[PDB]
Amino acid sequence: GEIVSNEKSGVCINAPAKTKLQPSVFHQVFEGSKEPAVLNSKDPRLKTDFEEAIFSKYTGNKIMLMDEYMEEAVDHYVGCLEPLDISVDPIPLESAMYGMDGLEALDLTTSAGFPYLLQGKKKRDIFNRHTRDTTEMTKMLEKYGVDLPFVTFVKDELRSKEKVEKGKSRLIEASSLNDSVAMRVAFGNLYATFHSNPGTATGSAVGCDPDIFWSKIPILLDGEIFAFDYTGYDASLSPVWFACLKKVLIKLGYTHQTSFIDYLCHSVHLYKDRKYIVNGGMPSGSSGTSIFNTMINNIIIRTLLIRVYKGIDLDQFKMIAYGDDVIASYPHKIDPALLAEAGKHYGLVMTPADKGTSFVDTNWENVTFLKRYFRADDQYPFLIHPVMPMKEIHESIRWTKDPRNTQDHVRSLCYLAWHNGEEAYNEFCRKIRSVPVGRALTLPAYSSLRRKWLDSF
Ligand SMILES: Nc1nc2c(ncn2[C@@H]2O[C@H](COP(=O)(O)OP(=O)(O)OP(=O)(O)O)[C@@H](O)[C@H]2O)c(=O)[nH]1
Repeated sequence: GEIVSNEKSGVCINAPAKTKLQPSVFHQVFEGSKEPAVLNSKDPRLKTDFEEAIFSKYTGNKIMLMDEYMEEAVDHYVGCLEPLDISVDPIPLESAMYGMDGLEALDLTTSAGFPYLLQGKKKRDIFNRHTRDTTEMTKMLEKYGVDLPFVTFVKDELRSKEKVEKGKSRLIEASSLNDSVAMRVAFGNLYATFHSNPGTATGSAVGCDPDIFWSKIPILLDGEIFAFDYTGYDASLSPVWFACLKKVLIKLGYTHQTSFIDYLCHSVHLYKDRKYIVNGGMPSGSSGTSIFNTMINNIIIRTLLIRVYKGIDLDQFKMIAYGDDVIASYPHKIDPALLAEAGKHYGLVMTPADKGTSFVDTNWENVTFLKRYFRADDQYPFLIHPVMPMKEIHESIRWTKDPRNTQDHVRSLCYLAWHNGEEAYNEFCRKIRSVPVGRALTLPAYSSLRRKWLDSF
């Protein structure tokens, strides 16, 4: 990803200077070091230029036409997807807006994007989940069209003290409501297929249920495990990776809808009173960002494997990925340090899994996926617990954007926490009930959460 242009947009995007994250009632109870991310360049916590930091993710492009490894990697991934029988047909407008089998309704809580945010117009002024009306969206598609700019927001989230000082805040590139809906029309059936088929054919975990799907993961990835980290994955994508993705879509039957992939690769963005064009890089908050980044990751690993290892047999290779996060398997040991050496040739920055200093071996006890660990059950060791560290749950419970939502928040964290055991769950359930706001909530018991968990298999 490279910013090839920066011009005067003609409009102004005014984002708020103050974060919505306020310390919660549990700010003192539990310990934590994360603070709200830097949103403006005048934040006293800064220790370097804000706009230099947030845009430095664009490290440049490796301009190249698809090499032979990419072509073979593309074919193999197409071969894995062939039995899924993906329909390139478009889904009706009502389903793209309000949902169908395997596709949740479009999220109404986020920005409608350009130009609606400049008109005091929100998604609920066009969308109406109760009536499921489409006439307003049809008129809006007719009036403002497609291939509209993205709106760059600083992501208002918790970050480490280190990333607060270095200004490493993340960005949301919010698609126009027109382009999200139109893209969901073009690729909706593919989204549904992926969401309903997490595994090693899709190589995807998007739309999965960790409670259910964690047990299938070690069965699918039944060989020598390896994993690694990406630094700035989305923005590091060169256009050639978008070309591979296009060739995958073409082999599945897509024709005119590959234009949406061009729309993500060569993208227009609005930030403040600026209008900048990025050559390459995946936008953060486009519809289908997760899946297309997941499909591109399938192409990347395969490409690197063929390039590094001489007589690799991709039909013995298996992987599951969610955006940049990937867990992979091969019968013989694969060293990610050698793969990273090849990924730098393509502009990819691959580093040891989970911020480690060294490249050490990956096993079913240290490996994580979607921040969660793998721990088998004691009574049913064939059932694998997805274990979110209590650390992440403490960092999260300590802040809130809406103290009215404390109940939903805490119980959401209870669905994640009880996988750490009876000891951790009740310690965390006891510390919550240690303040007046706590015991007023409804906290499920360890035995009850377990009851529904095992009833699902
Ligand atoms: N910018 C952005 N990235 C997102 C978002 N959601 C998921 N991501 C992914 O998360 C990655 C950003 O992770 P960071 O917190 O910046 O960490 P990092 O890029 O791996 O950098 P290091 O942690 O130092 O290695 C991006 O590469 C995206 O692929 C989002 O809303 N905005």
